[PDB]
Amino acid sequence: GDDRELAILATAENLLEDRPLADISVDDLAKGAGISRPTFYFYFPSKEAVLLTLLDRVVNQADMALQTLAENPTDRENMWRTGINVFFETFGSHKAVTRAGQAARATSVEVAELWSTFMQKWIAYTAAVIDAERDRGAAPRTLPAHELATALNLMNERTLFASFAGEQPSVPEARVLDTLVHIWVTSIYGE
Amino acid sequence: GDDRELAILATAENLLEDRPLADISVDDLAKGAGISRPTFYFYFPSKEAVLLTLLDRVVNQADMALQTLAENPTDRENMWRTGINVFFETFGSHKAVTRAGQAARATSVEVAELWSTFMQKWIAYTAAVIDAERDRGAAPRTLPAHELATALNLMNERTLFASFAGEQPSVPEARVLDTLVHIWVTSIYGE
Ligand SMILES: Cc1nc(-c2ccc(S(=O)(=O)NCCC(F)(F)F)cc2)cs1
Ligand SMILES: Cc1nc(-c2ccc(S(=O)(=O)NCCC(F)(F)F)cc2)cs1
Repeated sequence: GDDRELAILATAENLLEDRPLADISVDDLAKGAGISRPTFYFYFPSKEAVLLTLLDRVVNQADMALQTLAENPTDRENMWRTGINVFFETFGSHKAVTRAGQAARATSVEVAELWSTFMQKWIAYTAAVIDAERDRGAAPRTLPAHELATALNLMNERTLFASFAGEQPSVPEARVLDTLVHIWVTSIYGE
Repeated sequence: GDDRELAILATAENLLEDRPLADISVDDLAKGAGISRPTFYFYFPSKEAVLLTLLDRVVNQADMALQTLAENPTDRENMWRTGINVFFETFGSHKAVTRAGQAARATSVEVAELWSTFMQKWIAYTAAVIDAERDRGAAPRTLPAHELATALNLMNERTLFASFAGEQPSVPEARVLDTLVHIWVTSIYGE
């Protein structure tokens, strides 16, 4: 059962579409995966270790997609658009996992640190590119890169997830990407 | 005891500096306010009704401060700076209440709706001013005002509270205001 592990993971993702993690139990994941509950414990310490793995696969997948863009070099607006779209698509394709993993930041120290580690990495990378662009004479030296990048990344976290969750207020899903790209391009190039 | 009510409210604010709401009990608020626990229930249904009132006073105070600016009319960068500073100062002066009321959005429907109501109001107001400025020929017609205003407000929510809570990553408290003002001015006036 690496089969059975993937089965447990797919079952968690499906059930998370319909209800929160506190509304799902181990017996539910077990049943769904076609195995007994003690068999479940061979794979995962708990429900929450399931969410953590689901979350970790989605963030790593966003992160790899971001590496892929990085290694293969278009106008500046589009470059930023393609980077942001990595997150809109990756998380937009896994809304139940995104939403539930963001809620679990409050109550799980491993979820909080997983998210926190990848944010620092995403911010460091955004700043490196901002700085690169300043090195080339294409963007002006205004805010420190690393502070500008931190506010931009935290914006996208809040706005993407608000859109995906249908929160009031939020930008409509169909408008969210253009909205973010406009703010990134004007703040990075203006000033 | 409107005295006793204010005493209960001050005691909650002080204890929230040192620990979370789940670490505070009614007997703690009672004791702190110099009254018995059944006397506490005359004032508040629960601990959480206390947080809700504390939160509601801070948001209304931010909101009034924002009305005050509105009724008395300086350059555009500074106008935005003064608006954002209302939030940085108001919430910055009540960090324990801010932080705990943001955590309570997850688990309390009244806290969620209080926050949600004032966000719609803050966004509607930001858009009205963006649109005004477009009417005068001072800002270009780029994004729809109301979508640009929504992403900007959600940015400030996430970034201010991350700074106040010392989160990793976050912008340093001493840099957060300039960081936000730069992004607001370039995105509203650029493109
Ligand atoms: C072309 C480039 N894009 C990025 C880039 C980095 C991070 C983000 S993000 O803000 O949207 N990711 C962090 C917030 C999240 F993950 F919640 F979306 C967008 C583009 C770096 S270089
Ligand atoms: C000069 C003007 N400023 C505003 C203004 C409205 C809202 C905000 S906010 O984004 O910082 N408030 C909402 C987010 C919060 F409350 F969490 F800070 C800042 C300025 C409207 S007109």
